[PDB]
Amino acid sequence: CYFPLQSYGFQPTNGVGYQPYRVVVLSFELLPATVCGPKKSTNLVK
Amino acid sequence: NIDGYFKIYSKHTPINLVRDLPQGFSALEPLVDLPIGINITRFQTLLAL
Repeated sequence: CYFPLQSYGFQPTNGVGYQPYRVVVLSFELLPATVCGPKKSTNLVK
Repeated sequence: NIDGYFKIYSKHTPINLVRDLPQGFSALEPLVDLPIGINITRFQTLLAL
């Protein structure tokens, strides 16, 4: 019976392979599109 | 509840009668078209005793 989870134990002298790496996964879901891109919109003249 | 939206149109006004809903005109603007897109057949109300 062994613990399920281990610790990386990161140190400042980490190697490029072992160095810590933040991750962010962005999945887009659509089925009213609510989040859109930088609505670039223009300047109104008349 | 349409197009995958829930559709709530509304208004706020008074009345001065005893036991009825009135006559007299008005209109209901929208409240929200909600991004739920579910199937519904019936419901119930909620009210605080």
